[PDB]
Amino acid sequence: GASKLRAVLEKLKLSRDDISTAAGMVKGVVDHLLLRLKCDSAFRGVGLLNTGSYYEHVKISAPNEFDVMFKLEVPRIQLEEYSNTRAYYFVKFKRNPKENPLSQFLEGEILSASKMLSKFRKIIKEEINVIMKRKRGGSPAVTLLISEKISVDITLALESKSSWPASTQEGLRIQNWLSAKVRKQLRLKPFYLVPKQEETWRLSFSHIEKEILNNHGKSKTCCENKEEKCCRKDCLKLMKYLLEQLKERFKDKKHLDKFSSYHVKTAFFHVCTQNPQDSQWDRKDLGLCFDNCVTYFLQCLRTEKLENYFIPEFNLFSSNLIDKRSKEFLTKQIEYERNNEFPVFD
Ligand SMILES: Cc1ccc(-c2cc(C(=O)O)c3cn(Cc4ccccc4)nc3c2)c(Cl)c1
Ligand SMILES: [Zn+2]
Repeated sequence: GASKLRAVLEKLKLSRDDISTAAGMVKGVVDHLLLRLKCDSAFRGVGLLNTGSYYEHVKISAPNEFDVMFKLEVPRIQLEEYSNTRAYYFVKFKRNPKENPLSQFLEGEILSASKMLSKFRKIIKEEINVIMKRKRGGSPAVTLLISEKISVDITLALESKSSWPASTQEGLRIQNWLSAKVRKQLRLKPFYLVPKQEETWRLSFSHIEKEILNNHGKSKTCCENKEEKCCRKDCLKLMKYLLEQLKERFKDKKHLDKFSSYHVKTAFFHVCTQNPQDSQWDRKDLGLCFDNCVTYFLQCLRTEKLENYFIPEFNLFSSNLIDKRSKEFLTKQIEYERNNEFPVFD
């Protein structure tokens, strides 16, 4: 019922909580890079962005993939919304102390992402002497390979400590779950701008995940004792692992390339909004809770609808982001695993 799932989670526990020297290796590369970066005229205000710190992941199946975020404090920033995309913006400056650190990447009044990534990647490429990966880039920006296994996706982010853009006004619908006072508190935190043709930056709220995952119940005491243990975290882990295993089962094909743990996180958090009560997430009901996550995500692929959790009008499952053929393929593959007691969980 929930027995196979529990054992999958027991297997996953014996690799994470099991002495992973991987994170400590990643930390050493990042510390060395930040020191070099802070000596540059444009990157003197650089710093590690805590998304769980150095050990921020994507791959829950294999510790062979880490995702790190660097932040740059960009003050008195003016944002121009590109083509009413709601998520993509141009970065312009108020121009008070004109000769500012990032004035070297300006193309008129607009701040260039490719030219900022150019210097960033160049400084990292020479600081390596750990192997770099030219491959594609863009987003995730720099991709390093520690030894022969560990892969680290470094993303540079513009930090704005001002009110969140108007596109987010109806996003973060946590009022009936985490409360209206928590939503207000989270919305006082900064927002980030990441690169990815035009020199546009998308809004990133990745730092908010940790805030919510570590304090995820309607009850303030959720998972702090015996009678209040919920399966929300276990459902997220199983949803991530499902996509990761499906992405392995078809790694010789192009169909599941556009899908990430991000699509899985977003849909999981929309299930959280839909099911705000801790009783809708009981440990005993792990099987049905996971099914709700699986069902919601299938209804997402089928309708080509998965709204950005912070930007309701930005659709992560639009035809311009992922095609019908890739959505209809993953729909069949999940429906298969669901109708066979999940074979990837063997
Ligand atoms: C309640 C809640 C909070 C945050 C997110 C979220 C939001 C974003 C974003 O960009 O907006 C995310 C982007 N990554 C991938 C990533 C993360 C760190 C470093 C590199 C790459 N993971 C995210 C999670 C979601 Cl979906 C829900
Ligand atoms: Zn809980």
